Amino acid sequence: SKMNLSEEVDLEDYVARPDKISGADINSICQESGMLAVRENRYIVLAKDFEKAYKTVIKKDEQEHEFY
Amino acid sequence: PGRIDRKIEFPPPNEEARLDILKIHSRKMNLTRGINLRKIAELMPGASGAEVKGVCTEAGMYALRERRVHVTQEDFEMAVAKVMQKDSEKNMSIK
Amino acid sequence: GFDRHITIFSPEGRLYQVEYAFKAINQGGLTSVAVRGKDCAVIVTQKKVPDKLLDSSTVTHLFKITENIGCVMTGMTADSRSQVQRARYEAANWKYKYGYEIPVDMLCKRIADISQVYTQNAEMRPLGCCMILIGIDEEQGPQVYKCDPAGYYCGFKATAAGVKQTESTSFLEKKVKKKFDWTFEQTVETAITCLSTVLSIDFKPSEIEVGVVTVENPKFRILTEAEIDAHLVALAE
Amino acid sequence: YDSRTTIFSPEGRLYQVEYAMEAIGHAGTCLGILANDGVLLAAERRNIHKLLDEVFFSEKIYKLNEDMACSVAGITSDANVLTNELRLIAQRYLLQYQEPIPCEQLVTALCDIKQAYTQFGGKRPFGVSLLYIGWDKHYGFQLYQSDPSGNYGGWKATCIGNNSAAAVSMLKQDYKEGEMTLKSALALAIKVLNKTMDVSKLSAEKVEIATLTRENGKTVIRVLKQKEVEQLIKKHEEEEAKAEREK
Amino acid sequence: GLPKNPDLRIAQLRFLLSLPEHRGDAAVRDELMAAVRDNNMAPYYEALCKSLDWQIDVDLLNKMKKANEDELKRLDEELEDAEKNLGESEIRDAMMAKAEYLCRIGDKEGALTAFRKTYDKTVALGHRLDIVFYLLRIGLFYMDNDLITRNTEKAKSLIEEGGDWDRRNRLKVYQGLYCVAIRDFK
Amino acid sequence: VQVKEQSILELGSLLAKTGQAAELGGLLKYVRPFLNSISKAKAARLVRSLLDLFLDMEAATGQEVELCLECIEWAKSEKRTFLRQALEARLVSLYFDTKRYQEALHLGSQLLRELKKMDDKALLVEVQLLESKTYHALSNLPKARAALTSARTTANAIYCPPKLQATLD
Amino acid sequence: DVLPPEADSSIMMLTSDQKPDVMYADIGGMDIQKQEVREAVELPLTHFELYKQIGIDPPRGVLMYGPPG
Amino acid sequence: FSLTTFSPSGKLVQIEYALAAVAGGAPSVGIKAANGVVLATEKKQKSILYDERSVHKVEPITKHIGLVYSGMGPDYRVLVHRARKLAQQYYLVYQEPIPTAQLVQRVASVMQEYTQSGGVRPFGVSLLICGWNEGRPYLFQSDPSGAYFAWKATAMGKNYVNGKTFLEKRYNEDLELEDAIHTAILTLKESFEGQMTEDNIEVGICNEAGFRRLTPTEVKDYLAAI
Ligand SMILES: Nc1ncnc2c1ncn2[C@@H]1O[C@H](COP(=O)(O)OP(=O)(O)O)[C@@H](O)[C@H]1O
Repeated sequence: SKMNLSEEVDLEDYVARPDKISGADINSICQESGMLAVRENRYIVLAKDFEKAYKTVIKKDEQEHEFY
Repeated sequence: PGRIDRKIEFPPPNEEARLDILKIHSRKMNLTRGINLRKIAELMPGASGAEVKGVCTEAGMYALRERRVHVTQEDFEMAVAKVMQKDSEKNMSIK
Repeated sequence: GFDRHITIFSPEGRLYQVEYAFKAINQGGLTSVAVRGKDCAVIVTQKKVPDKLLDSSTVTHLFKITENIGCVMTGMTADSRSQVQRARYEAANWKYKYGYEIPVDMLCKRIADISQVYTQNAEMRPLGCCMILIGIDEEQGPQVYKCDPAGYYCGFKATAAGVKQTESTSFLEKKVKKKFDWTFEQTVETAITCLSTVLSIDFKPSEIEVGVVTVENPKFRILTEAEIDAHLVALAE
Repeated sequence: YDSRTTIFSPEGRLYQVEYAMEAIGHAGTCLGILANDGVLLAAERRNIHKLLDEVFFSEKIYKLNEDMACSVAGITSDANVLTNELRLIAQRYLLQYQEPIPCEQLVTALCDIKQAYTQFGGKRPFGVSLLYIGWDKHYGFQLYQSDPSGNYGGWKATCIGNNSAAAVSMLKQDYKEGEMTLKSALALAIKVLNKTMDVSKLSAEKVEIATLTRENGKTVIRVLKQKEVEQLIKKHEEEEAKAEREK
Repeated sequence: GLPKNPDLRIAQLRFLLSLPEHRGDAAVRDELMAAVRDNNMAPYYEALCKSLDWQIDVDLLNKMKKANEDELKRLDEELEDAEKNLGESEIRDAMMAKAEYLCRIGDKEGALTAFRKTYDKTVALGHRLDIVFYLLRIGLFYMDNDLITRNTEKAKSLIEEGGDWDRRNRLKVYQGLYCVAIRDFK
Repeated sequence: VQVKEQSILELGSLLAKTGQAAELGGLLKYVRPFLNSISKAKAARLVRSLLDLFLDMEAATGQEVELCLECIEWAKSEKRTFLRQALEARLVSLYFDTKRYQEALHLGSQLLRELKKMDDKALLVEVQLLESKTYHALSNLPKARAALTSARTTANAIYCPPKLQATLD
Repeated sequence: DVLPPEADSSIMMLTSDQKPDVMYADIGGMDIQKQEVREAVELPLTHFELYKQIGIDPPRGVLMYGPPG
Repeated sequence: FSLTTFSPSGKLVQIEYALAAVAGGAPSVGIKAANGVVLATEKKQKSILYDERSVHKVEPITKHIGLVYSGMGPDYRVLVHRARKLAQQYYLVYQEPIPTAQLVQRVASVMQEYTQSGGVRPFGVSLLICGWNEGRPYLFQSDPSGAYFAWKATAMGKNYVNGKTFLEKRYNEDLELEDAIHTAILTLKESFEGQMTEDNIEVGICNEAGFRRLTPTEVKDYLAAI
């Protein structure tokens, strides 16, 4: 929201999928991912930009189903 | 040698000791006319003089948000709640 | 220490041995996809065959546990075969003790209980193989379940396991969120395109082995080369 | 491979058993006082969270036999199994001899099982010490205290809880044998419990007490309910007020 | 600090009845409604100028004043004779009760005497602040600009220097001196 | 046995559709035995729905406040604290709708004092938002900003209140 | 002579005041606690007078032993 | 060694780690009302791929004994299977007592094979039990090492502390009717991150008529008007 709706982000981008990662991703990484909407091929940001932002600089940690 | 002279130990303060520490720490501060500091200290289970200091400063901070010179018994009991937040967390109670 | 060496609870309040055993499934270099459909349930895994001196006839990772339940294994092949043998024994023993055939959910529950006994105690170790078993169940339609080296047995509609399981699960989540039921053409094509998008080799109809259980046709059909080739031709059309 | 510690010390000490016995002092608080025509136990209710319902009707005091009752002060996991084994031993004796089991024999059996647990195998010592009050044909009212070391002792006024030293000092100061009766024993027990529990004016809910009395050829083990306990508290409070004011 | 505020109201009502003769019908009504209450006989030497010399409540009202003042005087005599409480003791608040009786009931002269007495007696921070506040309030009551200036001078000079977060409780009436005077500009 | 309350809901729906006021008021004053015979939450929400439907269309400004105050007093007599708190929040909203100056403010303050000791969240967010709204109506910008910031701090709890999130934004 | 300025002697940042970079409530971290931090700003937010009279001793140091989170 | 073990001087370190593990993240609140008991829990499945009618968090051990749990679901399965076998054995031995609440205390006590024989690694699940075949309800909690606690209202999730605080502040109380399930859902709401729905929230109720796991229809009905 700081960058007004990620500089006019599209509707079909919601963070519900790329936030419920349980992969740390400190607020600094969150700000970096927000600024990784710098893909200026278009004037709007899509869910692909967020997916690439989460894909870069990340460590694979998963498997909560055993604990639950 | 260097320790065989004495081995004096510190008993944790009793309810009346916690009284006396409440009186020592609250003589400097201002509060309401009426307060049952004896029951206030007894309400705290065990604890120590550091916890009495924590209760006194918690009462001061609680009275700060209301901005009055007379710390009320309700604010004191809110300060007694500083003895809480430790408890035993989960009811282990295994003994 | 030995918190991370034996099956004991960590001081932080975790179980590291099973956490490692799950990554053991990713080890081995394989992926599998399971898609439940409107009426059928189809599963497909790649068939990584290094050199042709092997017998592609017997390199498979999918098996018939009983006449209506088919499993696909992911992870170390020795533990995979051990758990397949255990599942077949459980299915036969259930059919002997109780007249009706063992429901797939009950079979997955028993396998998960065995795995939970394995993660219990300290003499043995958990088996590094995650099993996805499917089968048609009356009054339930197709049914898909996953038992893991921990003992948590669940999984439905679209579920994947292997190295690149997360990407496949994401694509299948997109597909299932797209509200349209898959017939006995769309379910297979969806699974095939999911695994192909995960690992783009365009899937020459020899490197995957698909198992199918429909409702009008029961039994675990291990679809032949001709059937997978026909489905691939229809999809890439 | 990991191996347990059921071994000695370079000096020759069983420091695992010693640590367990000291840990028994930590957590829990029970005391038994023996008097003529009645023996009683007093227990400190540790957790008094308002969200409980108190339906087990007893947590520390356990009825173990027709003619006896115990009170644990160790880890509840071992306490439950130890109470079950104690009841089983008592009832096995009752089956074998068709006669209530003498208290000393029961305590010796239990301490034998605890000595076995600390003696052989890679098994933890039973981290629990419990009192016993009971009546028999040979010795009448008896009180026994057994520690996790398995070395029981035949007491007449003792405490086993956290401030067990303070409680036993208070008992020694204000204990009088022979003259002691059931009512004066109740007064002494409530007084020592008030001493060992820092909060004065103890609520009847935080204290659980059970008295064993000898009716006409029959042993009655009555746990004193809330109203009777708080009436005892009121009588004690009257005594305290009179004694303090008369100076 | 609530006392002397309803006194301020009656002082303003006396102003409205006295200075503007246009308000000579409703002003009489409000003056009477707030003077038959509040025990206005000692604070009626000022009220006699506008209305009659004394309203028709003389017997009952004077009996109430004398009885109340005598009871407080008896209480003060007991504290100052039977008990030797000195300095930091309850005699300080006993004389505050004396001053409150002499102010809210009696005339300003006895209240001022009791105030100046305990001001010279005890110089504690809280006691000194309270009495300075009372002196300011009674001064702005009876329109003694000399007393208002005196208490304002001492408060702003030394009294408010010792003790904080109470100047915020006092400037609203400490600047009333400028408010009542011409200096309403800066 | 619950078909009667279904009929009450059905009657209230038709009264709202037609626009009736006196009949709906009489029904609300009549259903009180049935309210004190069922689940507290279900009866409370039925009362809230009926009251909101009554206050929707027919603008009897001299009767709406009095009727709802009577309902609050009735709820207090029935010791339904969460019901009476909900109607207090509703009258804070109605007060803001009718441009009430400060009686809305102290009612909101009373609600906040009663509710912060509890741990309700939806009511707190609505109360704080209404307090921000009336500060803005009275042009109390800094206190509105402080109340709105507290509204955000409280509103973090509810994850998908699709109406409420739009109200905050 | 004595040089008045002290900050730029070794740089090490300077007066970051009088400049809104990230105001306050605009932070995404909400609180974490932020109540001990508002407690820490009580001394800058005047209240040194209220530190006395009431008798409290306001904190002087605040150490935050957290990761870049 | 091969039992509940690892007890140093004055501590049960392995048990304490098991309790750190049962902190979990499934709140699984329980409320003992006058008419009966409500055990409500949160089923927050990862993604929509998983199913909610496939696996359950609430299990009816017998006719009117219901069970909810905490972290380590695989352990909870074995524990509930053992509990079912134990209750069935008791009912077979003492034939036809319709044993639920005169058995709820007994089944809670026989939850000693639960932990007092830990099995090298102790169980990592704490479970709440409800029964109402005595004319009165019963809510008990068994933890990875302790025993019956006989709660009136509690939670065993990631935010169980503030959940229990909510329960006491909202006055679990004693006159509350059977429909304190609204308060249980509210307590879950505090420890819930999302728009909870019928499949997202699983709740079972045990009243004097028996025990029943509420279907998504009634769960959604209760979740409506909240
Ligand atoms: N609203 C926000 N909430 C939390 N963190 C933010 C916000 N906006 C920016 N940040 C990030 O916080 C980071 C601060 O990191 P840094 O100062 O390096 O950590 P540390 O203080 O531990 O060294 C910045 O890099 C910035 O990207």
